[PDB]
Amino acid sequence: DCRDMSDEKDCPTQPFHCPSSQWQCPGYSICVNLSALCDGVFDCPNGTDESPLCNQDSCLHFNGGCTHRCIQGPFGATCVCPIGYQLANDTKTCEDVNECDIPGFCSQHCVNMRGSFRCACDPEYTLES
Amino acid sequence: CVPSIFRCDGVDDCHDNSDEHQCGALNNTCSSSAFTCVHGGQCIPGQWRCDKQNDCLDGSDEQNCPTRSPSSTCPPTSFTCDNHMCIPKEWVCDTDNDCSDGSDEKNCQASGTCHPTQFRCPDHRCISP
Amino acid sequence: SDCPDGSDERNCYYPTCDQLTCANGACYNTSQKCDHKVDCRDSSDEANCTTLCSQKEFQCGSGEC
Ligand SMILES: *[C@@H]1O[C@H](CO)[C@@H](O)[C@H](O)[C@H]1NC(C)=O
Ligand SMILES: *[C@@H]1O[C@H](CO)[C@@H](O)[C@H](O)[C@H]1NC(C)=O
Ligand SMILES: *[C@@H]1O[C@H](CO)[C@@H](O)[C@H](O)[C@H]1NC(C)=O
Ligand SMILES: *[C@@H]1O[C@H](CO)[C@@H](O)[C@H](O)[C@H]1NC(C)=O
Ligand SMILES: *[C@@H]1O[C@H](CO)[C@@H](O)[C@H](O)[C@H]1NC(C)=O
Ligand SMILES: *[C@@H]1O[C@H](CO)[C@H](O)[C@H](O)[C@H]1NC(C)=O
Ligand SMILES: *[C@@H]1O[C@H](CO)[C@H](O)[C@H](O)[C@H]1NC(C)=O
Ligand SMILES: *[C@@H]1O[C@H](CO)[C@H](O)[C@H](O)[C@H]1NC(C)=O
Ligand SMILES: *[C@@H]1O[C@H](CO)[C@H](O)[C@H](O)[C@H]1NC(C)=O
Ligand SMILES: *[C@@H]1O[C@H](CO)[C@H](O)[C@H](O)[C@H]1NC(C)=O
Ligand SMILES: [Ca+2]
Ligand SMILES: [Ca+2]
Ligand SMILES: [Ca+2]
Ligand SMILES: [Ca+2]
Ligand SMILES: [Ca+2]
Ligand SMILES: [Ca+2]
Repeated sequence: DCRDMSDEKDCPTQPFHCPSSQWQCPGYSICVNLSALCDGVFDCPNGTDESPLCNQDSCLHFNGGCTHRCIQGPFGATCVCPIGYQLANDTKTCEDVNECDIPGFCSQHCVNMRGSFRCACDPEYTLES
Repeated sequence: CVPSIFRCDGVDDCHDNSDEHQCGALNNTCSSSAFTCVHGGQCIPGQWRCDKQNDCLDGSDEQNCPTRSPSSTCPPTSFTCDNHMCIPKEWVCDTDNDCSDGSDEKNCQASGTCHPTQFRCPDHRCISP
Repeated sequence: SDCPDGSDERNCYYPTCDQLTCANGACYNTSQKCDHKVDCRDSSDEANCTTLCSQKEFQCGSGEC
């Protein structure tokens, strides 16, 4: 509203929100690959990355309580969400990003699909590569 | 554990076939000149109804789609490119490489110069006398 | 094949049985499959019963970690 875009100069920010293909380190807003977890390297800043639970075999009791993938991360049961997906605040549930929600993701019509999207144009139009 | 969205989407994610065991709710009508998928009750454009790729979760689009003569050439109203891509003939000569190989533009005359009946300005523009 | 020339098994035929079978073609009762007793001479009964290795390890089809 303030034409210099300075009214919203102190507005809040979203979480560090590591990509679904990566993991986040508590207290520092830093990201490390999933491969880094449970490997013995101390990737996170103050040793937050490893615990002996890296062998507690939490996954087999019931897929960890997760829909797609379970990794025996430093905090026991940790879950992995595929590309194009996102993880709810419930540390277990994994959901599909509705890409159509962002305005202009594609030119005319957008249809959400599991971890993907498809787009369509009106009859006088066609779609490109 | 499966995300709540999947409970009613027509194809059971839980392999016990216990997702749509009691939901139903097929109460709405998709708009016309379009297609509603037999299971799950979703709306996708008419083009998706029968194309090499399946779209709805139920796959009912391609469940009932003929051979559609796969050996046939693309319609002659379009143009073909080196990478085995077919695009509308109007696109053959413009500013856009409508096919990744750029074989559409490759043949064009490469000159936006103005007719002698006009005047020429440096940035791709011509003006009447 | 206890003899390198195979002359132990070479002559005789084998008696028919069908409750449960072992990799070498030997038969054992149903309960025998997973009781931790080695019923199959080749241990093929117990081999598939339980996971033998931890998550730090990897498991090998031979019953090895
Ligand atoms: C994650 O892994 C990829 C592929 O091995 C590598 O290119 C990238 O640098 C890694 N990122 C981090 C933060 O370790
Ligand atoms: C650990 O935390 C301290 C503050 O308590 C910080 O100064 C330090 O840099 C951290 N360690 C690393 C490796 O960043
Ligand atoms: C976190 O879960 C609560 C319910 O426990 C929900 O109300 C809230 O919207 C969730 N947070 C976000 C950011 O979705
Ligand atoms: C199977 O059980 C019978 C008795 O019920 C016993 O005589 C036989 O030896 C058993 N078979 C084997 C391979 O131990
Ligand atoms: C026994 O276990 C091995 C290793 O998992 C597997 O290759 C084999 O097919 C199993 N055999 C039977 C009869 O289950
Ligand atoms: C953005 O907001 C989040 C909370 O939603 C955190 O406070 C984070 O530290 C903020 N980041 C910045 C750069 O202000
Ligand atoms: C259902 O869709 C049809 C066309 O298939 C019409 O648009 C109709 O008006 C719709 N009715 C409702 C109640 O959605
Ligand atoms: C393939 O489809 C064509 C029409 O598009 C003919 O109906 C043909 O008989 C079909 N053959 C098969 C095996 O489906
Ligand atoms: C294009 O396809 C048609 C059938 O639809 C004919 O087979 C025609 O011979 C083809 N043309 C070329 C050049 O291959
Ligand atoms: C520029 O375009 C004119 C017509 O606008 C003619 O096609 C002519 O061939 C061109 N001349 C040059 C110098 O390219
Ligand atoms: Ca590590
Ligand atoms: Ca999606
Ligand atoms: Ca379902
Ligand atoms: Ca389709
Ligand atoms: Ca073009
Ligand atoms: Ca036994």
